[PDB]
Amino acid sequence: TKAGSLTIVGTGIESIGQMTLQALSYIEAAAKVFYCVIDPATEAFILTKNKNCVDLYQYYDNGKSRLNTYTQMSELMVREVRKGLDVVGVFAGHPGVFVNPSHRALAIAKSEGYRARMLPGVSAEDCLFADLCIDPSNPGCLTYEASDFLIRDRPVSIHSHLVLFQVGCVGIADFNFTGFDNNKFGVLVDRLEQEYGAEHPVVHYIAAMMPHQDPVTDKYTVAQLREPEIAKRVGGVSTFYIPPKARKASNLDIIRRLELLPAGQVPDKKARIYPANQWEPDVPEVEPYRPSDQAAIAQLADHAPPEQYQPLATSKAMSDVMTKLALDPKALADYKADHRAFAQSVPDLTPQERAALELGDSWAIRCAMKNMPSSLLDAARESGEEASQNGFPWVIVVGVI
Amino acid sequence: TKAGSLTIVGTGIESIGQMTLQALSYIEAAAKVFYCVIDPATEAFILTKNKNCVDLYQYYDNGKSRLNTYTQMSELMVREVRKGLDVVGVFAGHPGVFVNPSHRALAIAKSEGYRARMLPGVSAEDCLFADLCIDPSNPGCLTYEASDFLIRDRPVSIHSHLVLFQVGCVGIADFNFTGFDNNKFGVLVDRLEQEYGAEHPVVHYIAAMMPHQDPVTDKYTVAQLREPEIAKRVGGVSTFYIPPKARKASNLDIIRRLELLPAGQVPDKKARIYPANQWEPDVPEVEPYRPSDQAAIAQLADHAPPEQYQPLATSKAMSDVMTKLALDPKALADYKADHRAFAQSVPDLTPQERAALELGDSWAIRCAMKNMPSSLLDAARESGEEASQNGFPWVIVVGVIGVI
Ligand SMILES: C[S@@+](CC[C@H](N)C(=O)[O-])C[C@H]1O[C@@H](n2cnc3c(N)ncnc32)[C@H](O)[C@@H]1O
Ligand SMILES: C[S@@+](CC[C@H](N)C(=O)[O-])C[C@H]1O[C@@H](n2cnc3c(N)ncnc32)[C@H](O)[C@@H]1O
Repeated sequence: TKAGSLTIVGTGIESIGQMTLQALSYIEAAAKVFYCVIDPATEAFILTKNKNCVDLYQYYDNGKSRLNTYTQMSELMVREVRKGLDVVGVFAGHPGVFVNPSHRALAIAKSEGYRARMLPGVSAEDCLFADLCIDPSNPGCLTYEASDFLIRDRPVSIHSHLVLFQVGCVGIADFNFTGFDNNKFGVLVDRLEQEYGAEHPVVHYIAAMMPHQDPVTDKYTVAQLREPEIAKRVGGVSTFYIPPKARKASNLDIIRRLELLPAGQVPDKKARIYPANQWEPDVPEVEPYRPSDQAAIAQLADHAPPEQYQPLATSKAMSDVMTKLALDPKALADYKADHRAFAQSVPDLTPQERAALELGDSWAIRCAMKNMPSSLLDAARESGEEASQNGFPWVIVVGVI
Repeated sequence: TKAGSLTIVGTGIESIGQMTLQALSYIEAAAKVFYCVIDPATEAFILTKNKNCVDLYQYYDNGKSRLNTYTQMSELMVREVRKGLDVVGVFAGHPGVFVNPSHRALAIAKSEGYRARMLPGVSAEDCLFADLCIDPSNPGCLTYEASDFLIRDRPVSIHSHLVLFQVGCVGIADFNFTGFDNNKFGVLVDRLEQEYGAEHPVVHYIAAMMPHQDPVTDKYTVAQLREPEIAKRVGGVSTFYIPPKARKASNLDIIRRLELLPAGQVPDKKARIYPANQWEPDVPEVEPYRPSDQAAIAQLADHAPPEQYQPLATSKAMSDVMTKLALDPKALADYKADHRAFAQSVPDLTPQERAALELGDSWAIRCAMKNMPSSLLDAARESGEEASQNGFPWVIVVGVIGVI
């Protein structure tokens, strides 16, 4: 309903490959691209994909306040939005994770009535989970900016994951082309010593930024971070992962109210699902092949799909259109403008496929692309009111479930 | 050296478009693909990219324990790894975020001496930050699985973001094709009432799973979650976001030790950097264009890049090879095996480009791809240290920083 749009997208952390297909598609479709990325291969890639790019990094300077820079970056984007253009902003990682100017620009554009969207990307924390072989679900995850962690005295949980961004320049972090002096690093180490003890592990993590490099996953004690040669390794792309120090016990009241007792008691609080977190101090070895695991594996020989399983049964024409809607922003905009008129223009759809697309309905799309068996709908009819998507994947964190 | 590998990748949350370029490239290059995705368009897309796919979802069944299913899913992948094949596992979102079988399979493969890697993807939490317009950095973020949150009595912080996954089946969540019965949801609501009060907002979040659908971003009070017509909207793809109830003050000792002085007038604890979190209750309106913002904008007219700014200055041949290494897993494997032989096979590189690639050094690559000015290297050489990457982007969360 008004000309002009702002879409902010991420590149991910590792050069080129961690960009999403949709982020690429918006970069190619844009009238104007504004980017801020440290990696030159990623910068070069972006410039091959759009003819009208501006490097936002040129608005930093020595002794020029970051906030003034962020104001300038956002204003450069919003000015093009105001002139009626489809503008794309590009930042490293996930563009809304530990980033100032993306949020500012989107809020401004939205407040003046323009279309404004952030697209998610792969963050440094996403990379951390992948490279350290941890899951934030087990046993929960606290994530802070290191200076904020200190200044606001943010609480830690010794029973959960802790991730600290921006450990490489605690306190004042004035822009400087020839680098930070992390002269207040000891204030962070002090806090870590108070919370965890001098012998507790801290993992220095740096995701590889090129496809070929290995990640830095260096474990140190809190005490070792005081050594000058170790402290010097922590720079502007360093993140700290602090593993839990202990395992939290279960709450008897909740166990009862959730009916997890079979007139009997749960797994011991250290009776872990394989694999254990390898960074956790004094982590005991967990057996991957218990008798129950071996029995489950034995059943694979006799396995067939359950009668309620819904095999995919689609067509080239339908997969092509669903792919086009995900990868062509213009096609998506058109479809959202008028489901019918779009659905009518698509070649080679069956009547069901056309109808489902026209209708705007997840269930219709599912039926069009999956063979739904009688035993599923008979069970969905005999119990309840109407059928929908069910049978969800689900992480088990507590041993009982 | 040992034959066989396992790479586990994500699809992201929204159909197709949230898969990474590298996830796609590994799916295409794999000898065998094992996938577990709910979205049929994503399943169809995967099947068009590799000829040898297996749907892991078929190993679920009614009243069959999920742990047994996960054991089976892992074992199917690891069997093909032990046979010396390049195997790819595909799960929704980020394949290591709230997922059991990926971690099991990788840990087994790795313990038996096979190459094993997880590639990150876009999670439902990444989607949540983007759709709710929040930054986990401001003012920190706590993330839990809902049943674990309750059973282990995990702490909340009323001053930070809280994100809860799997709110649609609190407690026993046995597999059922016709869906969960969320009859213990009240146990979660009681906990939220105790921690936050009955009138505090909870945001029911469901990311759009078709490119065209819109996100669900519905704000309710904790009390409203007890209404049957509201509680029934919560399902298997629901996540809750609970915004902070208050702003935390600064610590005077830390202010001093970090030298964020003088006078005793740091920014007030509610003096926010624009924009404010719109979900936070009684959030005061923040001014986007303060006098200093207007002055910064006035300087745009006379702006030129500083002396130390490094323009990109590369070639078609160099951007091509760097792109190939990011997008072609075979090409990358060759390059890592022998930098020199790979770099000498590459057509049309200049001597420096060739040389930088032979070395495998971030800094050599940067010099080959950017024009480094004298002002920058004269500053590095005056220090007595070789130049490296500096001038990092940095989020400002504490308002005192940025005022200095
Ligand atoms: C201003 S933030 C930007 C984060 C980015 N938007 C993201 O999605 O992660 C900079 C901080 O992110 C983290 N970071 C950036 N690159 C990284 C890397 N290669 N490895 C580990 N952490 C990184 C560090 O904590 C760094 O100080
Ligand atoms: C087994 S987990 C898997 C998460 C996935 N690996 C990821 O990266 O987010 C399932 C939970 O993820 C969250 N989730 C999955 N799809 C979602 C969506 N479309 N919107 C919001 N949350 C979602 C919900 O909390 C759901 O209960």
